[PDB]
Amino acid sequence: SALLHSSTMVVAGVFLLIRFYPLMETNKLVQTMTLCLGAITTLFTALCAITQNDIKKIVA
Amino acid sequence: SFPKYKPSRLATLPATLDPAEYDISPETRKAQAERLAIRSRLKREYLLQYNDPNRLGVIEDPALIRWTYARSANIYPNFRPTPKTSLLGALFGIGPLFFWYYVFKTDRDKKEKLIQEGKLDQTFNISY
Amino acid sequence: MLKIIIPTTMLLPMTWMSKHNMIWINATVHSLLISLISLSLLNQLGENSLNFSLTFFSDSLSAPLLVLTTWLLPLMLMASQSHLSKETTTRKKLYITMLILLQLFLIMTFTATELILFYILFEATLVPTLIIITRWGNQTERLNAGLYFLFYTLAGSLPLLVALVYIQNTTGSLNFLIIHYWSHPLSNSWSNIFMWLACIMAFMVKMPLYGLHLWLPKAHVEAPIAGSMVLAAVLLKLGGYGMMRITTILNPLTNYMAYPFLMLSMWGMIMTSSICLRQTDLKSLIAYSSVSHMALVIVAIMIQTPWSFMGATALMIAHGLTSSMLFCLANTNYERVHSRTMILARGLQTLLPLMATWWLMASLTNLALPPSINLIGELFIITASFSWSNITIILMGMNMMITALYSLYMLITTQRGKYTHHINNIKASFTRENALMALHILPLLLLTLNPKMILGPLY
Amino acid sequence: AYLTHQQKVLRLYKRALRHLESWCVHRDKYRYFACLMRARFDEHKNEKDMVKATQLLRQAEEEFWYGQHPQPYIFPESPGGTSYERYECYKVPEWCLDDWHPSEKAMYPDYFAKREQWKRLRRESWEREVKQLQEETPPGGPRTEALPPARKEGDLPPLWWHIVTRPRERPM
Amino acid sequence: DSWDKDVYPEPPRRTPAPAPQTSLPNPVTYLTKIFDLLVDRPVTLAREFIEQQHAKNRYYYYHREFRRVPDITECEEKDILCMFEAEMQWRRDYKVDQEIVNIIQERLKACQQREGESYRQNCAKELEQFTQVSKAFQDRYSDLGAHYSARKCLAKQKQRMLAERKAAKEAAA
Amino acid sequence: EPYPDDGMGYGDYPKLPDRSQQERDPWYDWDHPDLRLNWGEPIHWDLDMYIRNRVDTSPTPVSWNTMCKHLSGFVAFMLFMFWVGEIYPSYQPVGPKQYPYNDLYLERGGDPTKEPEPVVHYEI
Amino acid sequence: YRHSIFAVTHVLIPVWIIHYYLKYHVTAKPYTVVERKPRIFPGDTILETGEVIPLMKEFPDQHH
Amino acid sequence: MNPFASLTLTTLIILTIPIMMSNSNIYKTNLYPNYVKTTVSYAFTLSLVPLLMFMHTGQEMIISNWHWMTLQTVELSLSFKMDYFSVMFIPVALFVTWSIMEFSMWYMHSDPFINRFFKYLVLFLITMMILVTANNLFQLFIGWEGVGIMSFLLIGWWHGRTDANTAALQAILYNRIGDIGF
Amino acid sequence: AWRYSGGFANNVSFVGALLKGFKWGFAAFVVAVGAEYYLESQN
Amino acid sequence: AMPFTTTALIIGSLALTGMPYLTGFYSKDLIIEAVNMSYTNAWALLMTLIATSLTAAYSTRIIFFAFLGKPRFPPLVLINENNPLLINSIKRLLIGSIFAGFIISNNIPPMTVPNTTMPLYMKMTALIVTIMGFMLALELNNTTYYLKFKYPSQTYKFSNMLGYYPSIMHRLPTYHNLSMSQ
Amino acid sequence: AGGGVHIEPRYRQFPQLTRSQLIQAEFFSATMWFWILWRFWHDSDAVLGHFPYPDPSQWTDEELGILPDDE
Amino acid sequence: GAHLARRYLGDASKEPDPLRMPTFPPDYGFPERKEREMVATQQEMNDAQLMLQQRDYCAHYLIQLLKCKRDSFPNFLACKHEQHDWDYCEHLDYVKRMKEFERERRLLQRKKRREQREAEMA
Ligand SMILES: CCCCCCCCCCCCCCCCCC(=O)O[C@@H](COC(=O)CCCCCCCCCCCCCCC)COP(=O)(O)OC[C@H](O)CO
Repeated sequence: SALLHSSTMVVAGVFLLIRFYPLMETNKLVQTMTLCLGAITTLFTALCAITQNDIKKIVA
Repeated sequence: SFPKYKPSRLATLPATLDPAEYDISPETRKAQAERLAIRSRLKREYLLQYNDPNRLGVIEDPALIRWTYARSANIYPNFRPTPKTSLLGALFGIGPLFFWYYVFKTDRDKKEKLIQEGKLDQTFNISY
Repeated sequence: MLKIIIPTTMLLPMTWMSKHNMIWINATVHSLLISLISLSLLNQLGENSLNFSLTFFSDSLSAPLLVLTTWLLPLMLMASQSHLSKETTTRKKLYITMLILLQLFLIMTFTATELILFYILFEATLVPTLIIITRWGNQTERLNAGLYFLFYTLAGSLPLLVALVYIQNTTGSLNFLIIHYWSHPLSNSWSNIFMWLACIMAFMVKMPLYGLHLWLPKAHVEAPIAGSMVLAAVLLKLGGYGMMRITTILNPLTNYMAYPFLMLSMWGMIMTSSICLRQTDLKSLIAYSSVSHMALVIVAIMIQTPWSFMGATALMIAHGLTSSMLFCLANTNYERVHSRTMILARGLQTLLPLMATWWLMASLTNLALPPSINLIGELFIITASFSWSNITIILMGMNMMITALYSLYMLITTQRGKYTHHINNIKASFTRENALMALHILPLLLLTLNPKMILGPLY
Repeated sequence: AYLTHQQKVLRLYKRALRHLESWCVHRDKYRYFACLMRARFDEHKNEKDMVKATQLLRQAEEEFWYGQHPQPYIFPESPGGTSYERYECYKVPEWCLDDWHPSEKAMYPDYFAKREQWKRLRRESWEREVKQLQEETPPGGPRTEALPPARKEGDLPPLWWHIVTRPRERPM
Repeated sequence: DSWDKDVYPEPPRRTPAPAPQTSLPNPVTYLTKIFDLLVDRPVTLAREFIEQQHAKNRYYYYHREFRRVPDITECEEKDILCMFEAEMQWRRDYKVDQEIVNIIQERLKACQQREGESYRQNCAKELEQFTQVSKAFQDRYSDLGAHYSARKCLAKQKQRMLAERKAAKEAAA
Repeated sequence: EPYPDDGMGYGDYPKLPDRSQQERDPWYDWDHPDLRLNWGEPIHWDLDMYIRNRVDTSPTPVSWNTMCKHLSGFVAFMLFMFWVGEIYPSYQPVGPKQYPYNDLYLERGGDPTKEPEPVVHYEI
Repeated sequence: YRHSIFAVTHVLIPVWIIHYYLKYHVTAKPYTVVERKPRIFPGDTILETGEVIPLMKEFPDQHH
Repeated sequence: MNPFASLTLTTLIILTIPIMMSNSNIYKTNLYPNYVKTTVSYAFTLSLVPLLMFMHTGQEMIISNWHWMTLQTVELSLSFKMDYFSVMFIPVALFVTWSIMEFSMWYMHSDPFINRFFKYLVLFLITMMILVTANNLFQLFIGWEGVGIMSFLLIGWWHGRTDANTAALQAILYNRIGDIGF
Repeated sequence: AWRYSGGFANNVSFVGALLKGFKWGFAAFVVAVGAEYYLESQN
Repeated sequence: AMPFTTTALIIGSLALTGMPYLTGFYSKDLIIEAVNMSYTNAWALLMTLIATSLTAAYSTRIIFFAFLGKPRFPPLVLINENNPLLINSIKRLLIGSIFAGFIISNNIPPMTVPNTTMPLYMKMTALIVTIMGFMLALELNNTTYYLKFKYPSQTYKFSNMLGYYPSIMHRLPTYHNLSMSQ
Repeated sequence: AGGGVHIEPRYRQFPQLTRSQLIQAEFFSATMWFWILWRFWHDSDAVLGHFPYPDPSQWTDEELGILPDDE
Repeated sequence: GAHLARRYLGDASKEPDPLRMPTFPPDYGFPERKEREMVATQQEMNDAQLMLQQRDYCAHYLIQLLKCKRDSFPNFLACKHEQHDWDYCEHLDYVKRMKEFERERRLLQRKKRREQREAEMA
C-alpha cells in the first residue's frame, strides 16, 4: 500500500483530468461536478478517518 | 436505554440476544443434545478415511454431490408451471428485452430523424 | 489450398497404418508441420481475395481462421492423449482419425467458394463432433447433450438449405464472388422477411444466440477435451464465418430486422455472464463465458460497419484461443480430482505454482486487458456499437464490468485459497500440460504485436 | 453441546472485558472500569432462582450489544485480526513431500529417512487405532465430537496423524 | 531526411541564444557535453560503419504503379469483368484516400505539439485543412457499410446531386 | 423442512437458515476451514453466495433500518444543499477579467476575417 | 566494479541502442519526434536568422 | 531533438530489464531485491536529466515510434508525451519507489517469495510509467488496466488470507466501474 | 507498573513533542542570521 | 522509544497540515487560498475548510495514541529501528519533505494565475483551521485520560463503521445481483 | 543460530537505544525547524499577505467616476 | 466578501451579480477614462507560449520573468525582484477590478434610490 495506494497508483484518477485539462475549462457544468465530488469525498473520508482504530486505516 | 437491534435478511439477529437460548425446556435440550452425535458420526467417519494411509483418493461428500445435482439437474424435473413461475419468467425474460427494444428504437428514431433534417453535425466524424 | 487439404487428408492413412505406439508421436509431428504450411496463407493481397481454384479461395477473414484450426489440431492430440492411453489401439487410432477428419472439414469449409459447398461442409462438421461428444464422453448427460447439439444445429441449418437453393434458382450462381459483385437491393417484403430469417437463423443457432444456446452448456461440458475445444474454439466461429459471408446479400433488410437479435444478444449477454457469477461446474463456467463473448460477436456483425467487422474477427479468433485454454485448465483439475465442482479442489497455487501462473494469464486474457487481442476486439465493437447508439455503452460496459468478477472468480475460488484438506492425489504437473498451455498463450501474446494479420478483411 | 448458564455468563465477562479494552484504551482507566465491572458482577451471586439469573442476563446481553465498540480490538492472530491466516499460504501439506523428485529427495537424506520411519510408524499403528475405535464406540454411534485416547501401551492416540503432523503455524 | 517539407510542412526552428548572466555554471551544458562524448559519438561511429557496409552492396527497389482502368461509372451492368477492374481500382482509390486523411491527421497532430500553448491559433490552417478533408471524405466514403463497393459509392454519390438538383432548382425559383 | 413449493424446482432440498459462513465459530474444528464447513453437513442451497469471500450476513452493531436511514439521509442531506450552494454561489467583490484585444478573439480560436466587435477596457 | 559493470549493461548499452533507434530509424520517418518550438523571448537573438528580436518598449515605471 | 528525447525514453527500458532478467534465473536468488533497488536507483538518477532541460530550455517532447496499425484513418501506434506533468512525475515516482524498495528489504526480510514480490513492484512501476507517459487514449488504457490488475495481485499477495481476496476482488470491482467512463 | 515506572515515565506533552529539536533549531537561526548580518555589513 | 521513526512521523504529519515553508505549504494552503479567490459552489468551499481542519484532527490521533502516552503493547518489547536499510529509506524521503517544496515551486516556470490581492482574514485560514483543529482534537483526545465513563455516541458510531457505507454497499446490491443470478 | 543482533529484547523495560538513531533523529527534528524559521525570516511576506487589501468604503466617488446624486 | 451576506440574506437588488456586470455603460459618468494599453505586442506574446488565462494586460511582466528564469538557470533563488514586480503589477490590475466592482455596486443604489425618489413625490 505504501507504494501503490499512497502516491503512485491512486494518483492515476486525478492525473487523467490533468492530461485532459485544456478540454476541461471549456465546459462549465462538468468541472463543477469535479469540485463537487472532491468536496464530499474530502469530508466523508476524513469524517471516517478520525474515528478509526488501526494505523493503516487512518493513513488510507 | 437504546431500543433493540431489529434484524434483517442481510443483517441477521445475533445469537447473544436470541430468545431460543434464553428460554429452554428439557425437550429442547434433548433434541439439541445429540446434534454432536450426528455430526460426530460424520466427523468420525470423515476422520477415518482422512487419516487412512491406504486411502490414496479423494473423499467424496454426498452433501456436496447432492448440491451440484440440486443446482443443475434436479430443477426442471422438479419444476412445476404455476402463475408465480410463469409471471416471473415473463417479467424477468421477455419484459426487459422489449424494454431495451423500446429504448434503443426510440433513440435510433430520434437520431435518424435528427440527422435527416440536419440537426446533428459530424463534420469531423468519419470513421464509424 | 490443395496444398493444405491434401496433406490433411493424407494424415488419415498415415495415422491408421502408423506404428502401434508412435501414433501420438507422428500425428503430432506433421499436424504441427501442416500448421506451419498453413502459415503461408496469412498473407493477403490488396483487395481481391486470394483465389487458387474455382472451388477454393481465401481472404483476409478465412486465412486467420484456417491457421487457427490447423494450429489447434496438435493441441487436441496432446490434451486428449492422457486418458486415451488406456484403451485399444484401434479405438485410439479411431479418435485421431476423427480429429483429422473433423479438422479436414473445417479447412475445406473456411475456403469454400460456393455457398452450397460452404453449407455442405459447414453442416458436415456435425458428424465428427457428434460422435466425439457421445462415444468418448465421460458422463451420462452426454447422451442427451449430443441430441441437443445435433438437433439445434440441424433445425436451423435446414431452412438455410431451402433458402440457399432458392438463391440459386432466382439470382443464379452462389459463388462468394459473383454474389458480392451482383448484390441487388433486398427490398422489404414479407417473403424477403422470411428469406432474411432463414439465411440468418442457421448461423445464429451455432453462435449461439441468447435463447438458442442451451445446447452449448450440455454439449461443451459433457464433451471430451479433444472435442471440448473445437465446439468452443473453432466451429462457433464457423457460424461466425457464415454470418459475415451471407450478409453480403441481406442488405438493406438487415438494419430493419436486426432489432430482435441485437436486443437478445445485447441484453442476454448480461444475463449469461450473470450465470457465470454463480456456477458450480468449472466447464460450465467457461461454457457460459463463451456465450457472452459470442453474443458480443452476434451484435457486432449486424451493424455492418468497418470497425465492427474488424472487432468481430479480433474477438472471434482471440476468444477461441482463450476459451480453448480454459478448457485445458479445467481438464487438468478434472483428471486429478475426478470431479468438476469448483469448491471441491480449492487451493492450487499452494500445491501447483506454475499452474496458477498459467491460470493467471488465462483468466487475464478472458479479462481482456490492453493490449491483449481480446481487448482489441471488444474495444472495437464498443466504439462501433456506441456510434450506432449511445445507450448501448451502458449494456456493453456492464458486461465488461461483470466479466471481471467471474473471470477472476475461479481464480480466487480454485487457486487463491487454502488447499482442500481431504484431497491427496494432486501430482506435480506433467511437462505435457505446461507445454500445451504455452502452445496456447505464447501465440496469443505474440499476436499482440501484429493485429493486422487477424484484424479481418477490412484492414 | 448444551452451553450451561455459568459458562455463558463467563463468555460475557471475557468478551465484554475485551470490548471495553477497545473503549478504555488507557491502562489505568481499564483497571478501574474492570474492577467496577468485576464487582458489579459479584454483587448478585446469591440468586437461588435460576430464572432470575437469566432475567439479569435479559438486560446484560443488550447492554453489551449497544455498548460494544464498533471497532473492537482483536489480536491479529485471530478471526477478524489483521494477521489471520496471513502465513497460511505457506502451509503445504506434508504428504506432498512424497511427490518430490529423487534428486530433491536425496537432498535431505536424514529428514526423508525419518519421514519414512514416521510413515512406517503410521502404517503399523493405523489398524491399531482402527480397532481401538470400535472397541469403545458408544452404543448408537459416536455420541460426542471428542476422541478417546490410547488406552494401552505401545499404541498411538487414535486419529493422531493429522493433528501431530500438522504444519507449523509459522511455516515461512 | 527522407521526405520533403511540401508533404510535411515543419516551420523553420526558432532557437534562442543561451547567455547565462549568472556566474555559476549551467549544468545542462555538462550533461549534454558528456552525453555526446560517451554515448552519441560511438553511436555515430557504428552508424557510419553500418552505412558504408550497406553502400558496398547496393540492391535497389522500385515502386509499383497501377495504370488507370475504366471505373464503374462506365462499367456495363452485369459485365463481371469490368465489374472487377472497376471495383479493384475504386478500392485502391479507397486506400490512397484513407492515407490522404492519414497524412492530414499527422500534420494536425504536429500542429498541436509544435505550437504547444499556441496550438489554438498558430496553425488553425491545419484545422480548416482537416475540416475540408474530413467533410469531403464523409460524402466520399462514409456510411458505405462493411461490404462497401463501387456500386454502393455511386448510390451514395447519386443521392447527392439528386438532392442538390432539387435544392438548386428550388433555390432558382 | 424443504423450500416452499412455488414450482421453482427446488425439490426436497432442505431450507437451511439464510446465514452466511462468516457466522461460524472460528475456534470450532472445521473440515473446510476456508469455508468453516464440515463433512457431509448438507450445505446451503446458496453456498456460493454466502461463502466467506462474498455476501456476509454477520450482524452489524447498529440496526439495519437505522443503517439505511442514516446513510440514505446523509447522501440526500449532503447532495440537497450541494444544490443550494450552486443557487447561492460564493464569489469575491471583484468583476470579471478585463482581457486585452477584444477578449483575445484572434487567440481564442476566432476567425481572422470576422473582425471582432470593439471590446476595449479603460482605467478605473 | 559491480556498479561499473552495472552501468555498462544497464545504462550504457540500453541507451546506446535507443540512441541508434532515435537517431536513424525513427528520424527517417516524419512527424515521429516533435517538440514545442523553443519558447524564445524578445531580446536574445535567434541562432539561425541572426537577427535580434525587437525588445519591448517602456513600462510605466510601476515600481513598488 | 536533444538527448531529452532518447534519454527520457530509455528510463522505461532500464526499468523493464529486471523483468526479463527474472525468467533467465541468471540473477543470484539471494540478492535479487538488491538487483531491483539499484536498478531503479540507476533509472532514477538517469531520470533526473529530463528535469534539467525542462527548467533550462522549457522544452517538452512527443516521442512516437513503431507503427502498430494504420487502422482506417487513425494511426494507433506506441507514442510518449514528455511534458510538465510527465518529466517530473517519474523522478518523484522513481525516488519514492526507490525509497520503499530499500525499506521493503528490512520489512519483507522473511517472505519466502521475496523475489516474486520485487518482480511485481517493478511491473507496477512499468505500468505506471507508461500511464503517465502516453500520447493516445489506448496507451493510457494500458496503464489504466495494468496498475489495476497489478494492485489485485499485490493486494492478494498474502494469498491464503480469505478476506484479502475480497479486497483484491473489491479493488478490481470498483476499478471496472471506473473503467466504464474510460 | 512497568507501563508507568522505569524509563517509560515522564513522557513529554503533545505540544512539547511538536517543538522537538527547537532547542537547537533556534540556535541554528542565531548563527544563520548572524552570517546574514555579517554578509549585509560586508556589502 | 523510537526517536527517528517518531521524528519522521511528526515531519509527515506536519506536511499533512501544511506548516509554512515546508513541503505541505507549497501546495495545500495555496489551493485553499486559490479556492477562496474563485467562483466556487459555496457549499463545496465550506466542506474543504472543514476537511482541512479535519486533516489535523486524525493527525493528532496518530501522534497522540501511538507515541504520546504510556506504553500499552505486549510486555516483551522488540522496538528496533537501527537497521541501516530502514534508516536510509526514511532519511532519503525525509529530506524530500523538509525541502523539494521550495525547490520545485521556484524551479517550475511561473505559469498559473497568481492570487496576490486578497482580504487578510481568509489569507491564512488554513493555519487557523489546522490550529483550531489541533487545539480541540488534542483536548478531546486528552479527554480519554479523564476517568469519566464513556457513552457510545450514535454519531461516533456513524463515523467508526465508515459512514455505514460498507454494510449497505457491500451487502445489499451484492446479494440482490447474486440473488437475481440464481 | 548465529548472532548479529545489535539490539537485545527487553521484558517490561525501556528498549536499548544506540547513538546513531538518537542524534539522527535530533538532527532532522532540528533542521526542520531551521528551515521553518529561516524561510520565515526571508519570506514572511508569503504567509503574511505582503500585498494589502484596500478597504472598499474608503474609496471615494471621485476616482471612482461616480457622478453625484444631483443628476 | 461580506457583500455575499447582504446579497443573499439582504436584498439582492442593491448588490451586483458578477455574472453579467457591468450593466450600465462604464464610460457613462466617467470624464475621459484612460484607455488600457499593453506593451507586449501579440506576436511576441504568442511567441512566449503564454497561457490564455495569463494573457492579461500586465502579461508583459512575465516575459522578463521567464527571460531571467531562463538565463539565470541553474540559479533558481534569483529572479526575485522582477518576480515581485509582476506580483506587484498583478496587484495593480487586480485592484482595478474592485474599483469597477465597487463602481457598479455604488451606481446600483444610486439608480435605485433615485427610482423611488423622482417617483414618490408625483
Ligand atoms: C423449427 C422452426 C423454425 C426455426 C427458425 C427457422 C427460420 C425462421 C423462418 C422459417 C422459414 C424458413 C424457410 C425459408 C424458405 C426460403 C425463403 C426465401 O428465400 O424466401 C421466399 C419466401 O419463403 C416462403 O415463402 C416460405 C418461408 C416462410 C415461412 C413458411 C414456411 C416455414 C414455416 C413452417 C415450416 C417450418 C417450421 C417447423 C414446422 C414443424 C421467397 O419466395 P416468395 O415467397 O417470394 O416466392 C415467390 C412468390 O412471391 C410466391 O412464392
